[PDB]
Amino acid sequence: NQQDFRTPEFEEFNGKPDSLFFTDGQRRIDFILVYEDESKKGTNEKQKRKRQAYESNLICHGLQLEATRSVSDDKLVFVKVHAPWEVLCTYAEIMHIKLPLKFEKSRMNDFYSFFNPATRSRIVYFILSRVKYQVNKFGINRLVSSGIYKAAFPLHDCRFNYESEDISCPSERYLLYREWAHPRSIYKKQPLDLIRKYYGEKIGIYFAWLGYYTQMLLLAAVVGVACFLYGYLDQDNCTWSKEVCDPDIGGQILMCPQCDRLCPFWRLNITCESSKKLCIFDSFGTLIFAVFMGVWVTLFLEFWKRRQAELEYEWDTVELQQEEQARPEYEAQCTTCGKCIRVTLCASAVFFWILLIIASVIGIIVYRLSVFIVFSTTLTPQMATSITASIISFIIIMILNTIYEKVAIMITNFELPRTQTDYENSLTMKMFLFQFVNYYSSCFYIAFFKGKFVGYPGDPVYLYRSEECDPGGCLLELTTQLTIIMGGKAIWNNIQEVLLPWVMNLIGRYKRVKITPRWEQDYHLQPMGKLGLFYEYLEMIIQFGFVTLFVASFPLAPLLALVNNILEIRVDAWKLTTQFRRMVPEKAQDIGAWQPIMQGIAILAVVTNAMIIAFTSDMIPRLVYYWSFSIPPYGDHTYYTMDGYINNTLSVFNITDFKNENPYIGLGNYTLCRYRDFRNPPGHPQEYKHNIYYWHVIAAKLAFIIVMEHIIYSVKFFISYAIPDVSKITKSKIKREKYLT
Amino acid sequence: NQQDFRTPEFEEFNGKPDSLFFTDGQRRIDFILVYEDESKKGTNEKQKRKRQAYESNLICHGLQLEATRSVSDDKLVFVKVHAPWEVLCTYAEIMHIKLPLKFEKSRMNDFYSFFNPATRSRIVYFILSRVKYQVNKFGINRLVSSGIYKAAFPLHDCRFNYESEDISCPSERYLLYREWAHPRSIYKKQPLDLIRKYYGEKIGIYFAWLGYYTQMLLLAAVVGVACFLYGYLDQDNCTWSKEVCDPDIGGQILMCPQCDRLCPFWRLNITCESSKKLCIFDSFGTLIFAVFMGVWVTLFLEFWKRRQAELEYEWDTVELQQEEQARPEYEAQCTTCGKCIRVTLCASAVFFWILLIIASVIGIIVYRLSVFIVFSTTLTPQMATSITASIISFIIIMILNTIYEKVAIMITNFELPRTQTDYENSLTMKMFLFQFVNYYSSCFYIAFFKGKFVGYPGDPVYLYRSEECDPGGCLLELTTQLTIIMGGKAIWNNIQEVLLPWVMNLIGRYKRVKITPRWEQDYHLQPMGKLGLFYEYLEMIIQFGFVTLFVASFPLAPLLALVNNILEIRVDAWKLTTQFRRMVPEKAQDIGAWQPIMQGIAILAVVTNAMIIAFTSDMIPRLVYYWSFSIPPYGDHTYYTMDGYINNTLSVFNITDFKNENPYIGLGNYTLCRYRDFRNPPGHPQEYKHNIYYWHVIAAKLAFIIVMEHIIYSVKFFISYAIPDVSKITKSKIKREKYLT
Ligand SMILES: CCCCCCCCCC(=O)OC[C@@H](COP(=O)(O)OCC[N+](C)(C)C)OC(=O)CCCCCCCCC
Ligand SMILES: CCCCCCCCCC(=O)OC[C@@H](COP(=O)(O)OCC[N+](C)(C)C)OC(=O)CCCCCCCCC
Ligand SMILES: [Ca+2]
Ligand SMILES: [Ca+2]
Ligand SMILES: [Ca+2]
Ligand SMILES: [Ca+2]
Ligand SMILES: [Ca+2]
Ligand SMILES: [Ca+2]
Repeated sequence: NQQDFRTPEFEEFNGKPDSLFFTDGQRRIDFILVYEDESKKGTNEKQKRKRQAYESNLICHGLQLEATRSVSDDKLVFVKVHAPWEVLCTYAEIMHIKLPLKFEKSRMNDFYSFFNPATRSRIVYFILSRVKYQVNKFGINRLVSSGIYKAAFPLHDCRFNYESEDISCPSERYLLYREWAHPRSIYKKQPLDLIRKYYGEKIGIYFAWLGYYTQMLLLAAVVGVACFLYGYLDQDNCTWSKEVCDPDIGGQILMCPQCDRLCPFWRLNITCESSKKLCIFDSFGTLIFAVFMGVWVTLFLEFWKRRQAELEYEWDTVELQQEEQARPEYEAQCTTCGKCIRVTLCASAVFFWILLIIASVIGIIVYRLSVFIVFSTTLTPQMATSITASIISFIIIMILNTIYEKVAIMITNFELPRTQTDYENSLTMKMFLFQFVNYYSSCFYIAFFKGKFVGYPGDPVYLYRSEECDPGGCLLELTTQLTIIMGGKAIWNNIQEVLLPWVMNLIGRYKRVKITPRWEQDYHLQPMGKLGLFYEYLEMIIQFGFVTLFVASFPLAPLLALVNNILEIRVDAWKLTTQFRRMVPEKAQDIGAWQPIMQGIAILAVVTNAMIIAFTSDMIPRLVYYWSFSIPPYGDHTYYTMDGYINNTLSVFNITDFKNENPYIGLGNYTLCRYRDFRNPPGHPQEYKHNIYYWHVIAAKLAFIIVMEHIIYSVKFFISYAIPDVSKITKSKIKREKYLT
Repeated sequence: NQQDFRTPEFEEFNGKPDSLFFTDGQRRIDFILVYEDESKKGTNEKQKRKRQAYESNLICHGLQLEATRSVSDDKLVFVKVHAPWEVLCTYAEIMHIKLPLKFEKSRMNDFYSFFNPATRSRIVYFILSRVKYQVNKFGINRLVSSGIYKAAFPLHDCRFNYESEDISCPSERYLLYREWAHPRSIYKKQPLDLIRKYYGEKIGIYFAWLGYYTQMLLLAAVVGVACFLYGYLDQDNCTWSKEVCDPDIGGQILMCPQCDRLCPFWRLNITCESSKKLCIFDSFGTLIFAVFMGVWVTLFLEFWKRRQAELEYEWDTVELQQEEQARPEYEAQCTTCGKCIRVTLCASAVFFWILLIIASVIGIIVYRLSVFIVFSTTLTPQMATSITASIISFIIIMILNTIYEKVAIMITNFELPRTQTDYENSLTMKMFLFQFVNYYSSCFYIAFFKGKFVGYPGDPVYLYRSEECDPGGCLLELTTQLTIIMGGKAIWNNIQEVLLPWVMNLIGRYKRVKITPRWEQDYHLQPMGKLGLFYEYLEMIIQFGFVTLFVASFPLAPLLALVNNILEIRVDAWKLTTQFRRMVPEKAQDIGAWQPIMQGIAILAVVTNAMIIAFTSDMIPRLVYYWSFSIPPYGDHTYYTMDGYINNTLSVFNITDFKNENPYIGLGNYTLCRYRDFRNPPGHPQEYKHNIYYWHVIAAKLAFIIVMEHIIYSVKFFISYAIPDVSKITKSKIKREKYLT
């Protein structure tokens, strides 16, 4: 309970380059602790006065220790930590570690190299986190947080590129870099048993979920490519876009300008080329695919629950939850009624920053309104404006993402969560709320609030002059924004994931921190951090959002995400194998709070896809025209047909601007221009009021939302009721375990 | 393992009228078995050849037995079953019965009259169901099913009216009849600990759920009486019903007749009186109350989850689930692939009977259409028709209810569920599906499909001549139908619950099956059955439906259900205390499949209330008139006002019937009559087509459904997220148990 004997068989050794064992070769290295002492203001001795109080207690609890001085830094001392078999047995009786039995699997010790190095490192981390050093001081994480211990980590097995010098050691890192974690192995399956055996259940459940997500994205992408190619093969039979591109019809439709000054009266032919690709993006193929994706997200979640029950059997992820260690920052600071008011102030700060990113979207709006004029002066101006605004908004999103990463850490540190699980849950909800709003607010704007409230040419909506949409619809602008944000997020995040740990290791080598042992090799690496795969999970969840919430705009979002996921498995595996220091293995039975987040996104996606097809697509006005306004009482044709749709949908405007400016008489010499709204013609008794066709179309839009939402929610309820959550073979395996034991 | 010694210390005793102990007075009666043998075709001896094979094994497993002949029937033999302390201890070590500890509560035996008579009867029923008699024959339920044993039951404590003759015995039935189960005690609280102590966890959880449901119905009824009285106090300020009742305005509106022959052109004044009470039933009070009830059902379900976690602590309902005994009818009959096709045939028969009750509703439609003419010949005819049709449809519902009780038993017996829990789950889903459709199909018809598809006077919808609705709306017809069905179901079911076990006991006394002991007194009672409180639960769930799905029609459904529940607690408790034989206590941690059923009804109720307010109420056309058609572009008034609504909503019809009959020229000499639809006037370019006001109103109806559904579902999601499922004091009690143990 005191500091008398430390660091036994302390000697400097450098003879073996690749040895996971001690200098004697009897016992292996379960952990490495790293400190320095030899080089003010009374801080040094005081840490020496505390650090030894830890280490001696480690041998009073049974652990074997042995240090060597570092060969590069004379201050750095590497302490190898090993657990004897008796200490392993008692601290594996405390935590019910499930071992093979004669492979039947049961509690604290079973009948049968017995303990893998992964579960050995888990045992020694439990021991390292429990032992008291001292007021009451709890564990090792407080020492590493307080600058006492520089680094504590388990060792990797070998070099990832070269086979280990030991003949008895299985080169787990090398064989996991050859058959995984390498772009040479992009086609091969994932050795999920091997990656959990090397890494742990958190890493194994992330890569199992990522491989399953990629497999289901392959199905969604095949059906989406089928629907997109159905639109591409019916591209030549679209009546409305051919009528747009015809100069005898679509050329004559002279449109009103959108902004007040320095915007010309434009003919509809400049829409024409975009209109062609627009016929692929709101056809019946994207509607059928939106209904299919409403079914597919439920198949995804139900078969993930089945795969997760399969892994809860196969991997023994359901372990008894020991009482969790409190975080050191909580117990250092140590009423509850005031902590509640601190939490409310924290929530108000979070909603302040959410409203800041809303103001950033308002700034993007004002940018588009200012830059459309100068793009019309200096590939139509609105399409060029939309592509460059997508580029600029993606850059602003990536800039504000890092700033919220930092301030989300600060915001979650200001409130004090006692446990790491409560910390991660609060950070998960807060960080996802910002990433949701930050990544999808521009897309939700272009979908639901862009062009909807503009009014007619006389009396437009002034905030100044909210953005008017294209005659085809803002679906093409949404598709371009989605493609830019999704593909650029994939490319930029993969480039950052490749470079940033690699660049940090490179600058460490250049700061010079020839033959060298395993602990120095692993110490010159990047640590993952207390978060872990948080961000990894976050990224994919964002991608899931982009796949599901916005799938009615373009059906190639599963294909884009599938290409990204096929790259992402390898880039995550490569960085975790080579560039990162080895994490202690943990145990996780699910992906965490991300699964409630995904079920919430699945519920929201039905509403969002119905509102996309109704409001930002132009499928419902086309459908209503064909079925109701080409018949005799409202139209001239005898049978249902789609010709004359563009001439009979756009509304005429005589140049009568209200005197509450009158810009059109300066911008042109024309007297009548057509705009995209369904208001009455001039000279009506109710001129420029909403007409019978508008109210018919908006009733069909709302009836479509109602019918599609209720039908899809009922089909999702029936599919979730029909598919059992646990698989039949997994029930049989659990029943066979209960039968034998 | 064989039949050698049976029925020890067998003697006829009649000296003690009220003795729960044996003739010696040492040991108590845990069970009573009842058989008869002494009075063909070889059946008698064969049952004698089997019955003894049971009883001897009972003493080979340790139970003590003692029979007396009955004093009334010389054939009847009553066998008293007692468990010794050692047998109680071993079979309470098999099933982890939780006893007080020094009241801390833990497993198989604890430190401390020790076993209550309830848990003693539960132990002896476990023993009675496990012991083999014999091919393999399992337990006692097979003997009672096969006519071997006439009756097996635990004894009640005393007479319910009179205190027990024993001085040591607590008169549990009498004290539970004095402070509960008696209309004298209608105001008092429920002794929930005492009723679980006497009866078991299934009965205690039903009465805890019923008392909690009554308490929450008190809150819902107070707010509903507030909203109804707000409508009753604003009854004199309704502009539209006053305009209906005014003979200068509402008298002049001469309406078209509904059916083809023998129905007169009627003025709107005959609606007038109904219109007054109609102003209480679609006001803003019922709208505010519908939003409040969408919140209240979620508060109900969340606080039931909190009360249920409170009872899972306080009552020890979470016991280890022993492997359930298979049902005797399954194991008697004993491939699985053919059993699947039997299940599909069973499902097809169920949907055949559901479509039969749909045809019964179609017959009710044809009845109304036939009887409105003769009610117009022989209190307007449509209101008299609606009240008598509610009476006749309620009688037909009560007639078809019993028929489906019988055929649902037959349908669930045709498929073969192996376990009683799977049997009850399948019967719960099938029986609720029929009770749902049977009780609410007439109400859903009057709400959503009555008067909606009728067409204009020219070209009406012929099936013949689907029913036309009233100018105020079919909400008053729905309110009358709901009040009749709900109040009559309450009154009739309470009268049946009072009489039917009481009448069966009375006819048993009259068939004569003076001083008599406890086992004969309890044998001359009605057994509850293998179902138990199934039907009780069913009834209340139906009531819940009537409270929540249809709450927008009338706000006094919580008050009607609250009066019914205050009566229902006492009538259920009274019949279970006095008229029914004592059930063995069981263990239930929740109400069962009824809680998924209630969550489904809660989800459906939001949709149903939104569609009631939009479609079968007339609030949205009134609101659209006030906000949009009394302004200058569509109306004459300068400010928003509701006068002229009745004259400007109903549509004119010149008598131009299509020649595809022309009944109106025979039924009257009038040339123009007004009907309830929003079609264009005659002489229009689009005459009798739907107009701008119709499409405006239907767009507001669908936008109201969308806004109300999404707002209420979001508020319900936020309330379910904010309210934690387990209570804070209950977390503290569970943590204190984990702290002490
Ligand atoms: C909760 C997750 C997603 C929420 C997104 C909300 C969507 C809001 C968009 C919206 O309602 O737009 C208002 C109009 C749209 O009619 P449009 O004809 O698109 O407006 C004119 C556009 N044009 C001049 C270019 C021809 O539509 C109406 O006037 C009918 C109002 C019904 C909207 C209710 C939806 C959600 C309420 C919670
Ligand atoms: C799932 C649980 C409950 C389901 C109940 C479904 C409700 C069906 C009722 C319905 O849609 O009615 C059709 C019309 C109603 O317009 P009204 O103006 O009431 O019809 C004329 C009536 N009048 C002659 C006396 C003036 O409305 C329309 O034409 C718009 C159609 C939108 C209906 C979609 C709702 C549910 C779809 C799954
Ligand atoms: Ca990435
Ligand atoms: Ca990643
Ligand atoms: Ca499921
Ligand atoms: Ca009743
Ligand atoms: Ca009842
Ligand atoms: Ca909750």
